[PDB]
Amino acid sequence: ENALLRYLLDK
Amino acid sequence: ELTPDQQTLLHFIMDSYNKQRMPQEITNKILKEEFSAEENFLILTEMATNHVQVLVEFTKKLPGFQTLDHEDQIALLKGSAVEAMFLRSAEIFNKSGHSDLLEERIRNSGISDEYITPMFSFYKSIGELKMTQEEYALLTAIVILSPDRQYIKDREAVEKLQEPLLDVLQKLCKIHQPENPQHFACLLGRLTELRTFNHHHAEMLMSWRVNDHKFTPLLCEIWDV
Ligand SMILES: COC(=O)c1c(C)nc(C)c(C(=O)OCCN(C)Cc2ccccc2)c1-c1cccc([N+](=O)[O-])c1
Repeated sequence: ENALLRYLLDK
Repeated sequence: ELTPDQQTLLHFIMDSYNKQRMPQEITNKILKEEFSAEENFLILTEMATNHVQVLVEFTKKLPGFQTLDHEDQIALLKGSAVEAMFLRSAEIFNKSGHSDLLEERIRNSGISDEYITPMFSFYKSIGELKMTQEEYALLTAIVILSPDRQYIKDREAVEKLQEPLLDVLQKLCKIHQPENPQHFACLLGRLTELRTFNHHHAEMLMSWRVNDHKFTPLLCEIWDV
C-alpha cells in the first residue's frame, strides 16, 4: 500500500 | 510579538512554502489550449495533480513531520489532501487577467454547478480576509497536521506539532492585522468552511462526469480511488 506516496515522502 | 523559536519555526515553514509554485507550462495551458469541456477538464486534472506534488513536498519539510510514525504520516497526507488542495487553489486564484479565463474553463469543464458554486464562494470568502503569504503557509501546515483525521494511531503526537503552528499564526494575525482583533478567529471560521469540501469531493468522485475519467496516478492514490 501507498508505494507512490511512500517514495515521494522519502526522497 | 515574535519569539526566537517561533521565528525559527516560521522561517523554516516559509523556506519550504516559497519553494512551492505552480509550473508555467501548466499556467500556459490556461491561455494557449483549445476551449472545450474535455480539454478544460484535462487542464484542471493536471492542476489538481500538481496540487498534490506541491503539498507532498511541503508536508515532507514540515517541522516534526519525519518524527511521526510512518503509517500516521500517510494517514495525515490522505486525510488532509482535499482541504489542503482547495486551499492552495484559492491562494492561486486570489493571489493576473488569467483568473478570468481559468474561471471560464472551470465553468465549461463538465463539472456541475453544485460543486463549482461553493468553490467560488470559498475563494471570495477567503479572499476577503486579505491573508498574507505567511498566514496561508501556517494555515496549510495547520490543516495538514490535523489530529482529527481517519486512521491516526498516535493523535497526541500530531497535536504537539499543530499547537505551536496555531500559536504562531495567532501572533501573525495580531502583527499583520492589529486593526482587526477578531481576524484569527475569522481564519478558524474559514477552516470550518474548508472542511465542507470533504463531502463535496466524495460526491464528485462518485459522479458520472467525474468517475468516467482516469485520474493521474498520484490522484488515484491520494484520493483512495
Ligand atoms: C478536476 O476536478 C476534480 O474532479 C476535483 C476533485 C475530485 N477533488 C478536488 C479536491 C479538487 C480540487 O482540489 O479543486 C481545486 C481546483 N483546482 C483543481 C483547479 C484550480 C487551480 C488553481 C486555481 C483555481 C482552480 C478538484 C475539484 C473539486 C471540486 C470542484 C472543482 N472545480 O470547481 O473545478 C475541482
